[PDB]
Amino acid sequence: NEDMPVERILEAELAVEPNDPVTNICQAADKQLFTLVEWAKRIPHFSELPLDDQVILLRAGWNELLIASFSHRSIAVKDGILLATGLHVHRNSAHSAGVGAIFDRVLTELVSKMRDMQMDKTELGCLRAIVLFNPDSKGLSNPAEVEALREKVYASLEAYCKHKYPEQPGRFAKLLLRLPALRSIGLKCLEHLFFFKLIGDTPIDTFLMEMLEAP
Amino acid sequence: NEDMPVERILEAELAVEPNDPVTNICQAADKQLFTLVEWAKRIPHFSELPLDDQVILLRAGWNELLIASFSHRSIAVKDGILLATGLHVHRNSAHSAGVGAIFDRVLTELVSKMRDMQMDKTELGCLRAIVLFNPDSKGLSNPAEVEALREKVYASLEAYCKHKYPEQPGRFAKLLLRLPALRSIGLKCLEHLFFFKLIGDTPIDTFLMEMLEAP
Amino acid sequence: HKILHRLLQD
Amino acid sequence: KHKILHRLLQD
Ligand SMILES: C=C1C(=O)O[C@H]2C[C@@H](C)[C@@H]3C=CC(=O)[C@@]3(C)[C@@H](OC(C)=O)[C@H]12
Ligand SMILES: C=C1C(=O)O[C@H]2C[C@@H](C)[C@@H]3C=CC(=O)[C@@]3(C)[C@@H](OC(C)=O)[C@H]12
Repeated sequence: NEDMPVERILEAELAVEPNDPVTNICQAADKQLFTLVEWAKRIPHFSELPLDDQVILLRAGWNELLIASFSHRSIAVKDGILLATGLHVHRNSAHSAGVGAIFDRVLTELVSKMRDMQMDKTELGCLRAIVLFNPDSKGLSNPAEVEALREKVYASLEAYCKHKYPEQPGRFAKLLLRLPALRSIGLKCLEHLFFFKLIGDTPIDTFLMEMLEAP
Repeated sequence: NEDMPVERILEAELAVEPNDPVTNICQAADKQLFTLVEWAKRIPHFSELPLDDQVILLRAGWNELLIASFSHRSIAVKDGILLATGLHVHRNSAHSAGVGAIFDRVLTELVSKMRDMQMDKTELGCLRAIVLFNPDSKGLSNPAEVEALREKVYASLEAYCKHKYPEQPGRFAKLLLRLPALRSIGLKCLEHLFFFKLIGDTPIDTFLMEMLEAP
Repeated sequence: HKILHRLLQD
Repeated sequence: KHKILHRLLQD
């Protein structure tokens, strides 16, 4: 650990930790986003990037990030998820409100897959980091820096995977490989939200409506 | 690298290797779905599978497998792609045709990056081989049997990567951190084709047409 | 998925 | 031009 320390990323993880289901899952999101920025502050070298470059990175990854947070928090629950809000959303509850298709996708695609490999908070805070340092993000003034910094977050995560889990050679690869699925789910998660607003049926509070409001 | 080898993973790559442009691409795109099948017959153990599975895997991964195959092709072309049909397609031709946004994205996000690291044909087959073996695919009979095969492939690559470019430690993860893009591009890429079908003025062939069919 | 199948059979 | 988030990135 010279430039990117595994622990510190993990510190930030520990540091940020906690009728119409749909309405609830939203109350929870605007609430989660507030806490997400701070989490981001807490990651090595994030704050060393101009605010504008920071805002594009946070706007760029709000879905993928909060998603994998709640997925991991859910490795405990049987069929369902636990909200930051402290409610539970069961599979039946979600299905009854028309959002089951996505719901099972999170649960099949992420939660069981995470849960199966017993992924630690370090490995979580580490992946979330590679999301945040997406150099492919649009409007990014120095793409070279973000890019390498991901080269840091990952040389660091690989090294750790070998140390803690040497018995399983393929741990590194398997973890990176839920990132495409993460991508996929987030985008599909976004659509739904535009539709809720487009309808205006679902109250959406200010911070959220903000991340839905265009650049 | 005996159960699943790079050596063959290269053969299966050598063997298949090749007026409103949104048409020229779509034709090229039909022509390709044919040769795609010949490739998948040579990426080992795909066939051994239940044929019911070979169908799900391919319907769900044609977008990304194809995009990735052309982008690789277009390392030479400066600011445009190299389609299998022989024509070269410039970014402006693309822009003038209303698809400036995603074409630029394939170039920036995928080709440039391919060129920057000089990604080889084996590295590509392997990334394709991984893509082909998606356990997340719904309706897969033994999703674990798939889960397995991606796991052997992605090992045989690291053995390569570590070997052939020993001065290049981050290569393996670098190679795999282009997939979430591949996915991302493929979804929006798909989003159009449905549009071109919906509005009805772009010719779409039988095979391409089969894939844009509700499961 | 008639075509896909046909190609995979032979 | 997204106020609250910029406000939250001062502190
Ligand atoms: C993943 C989500 C996230 O970050 O924000 C919320 C966005 C709402 C609109 C979205 C739309 C349908 C859905 O089910 C949910 C309600 C959530 O998905 C889950 C997990 O429930 C989704
Ligand atoms: C890669 C493609 C492929 O295999 O099929 C075609 C499918 C359409 C929908 C997609 C969208 C706009 C496009 O121009 C193209 C035709 C290609 O993408 C680009 C930009 O090269 C795309």
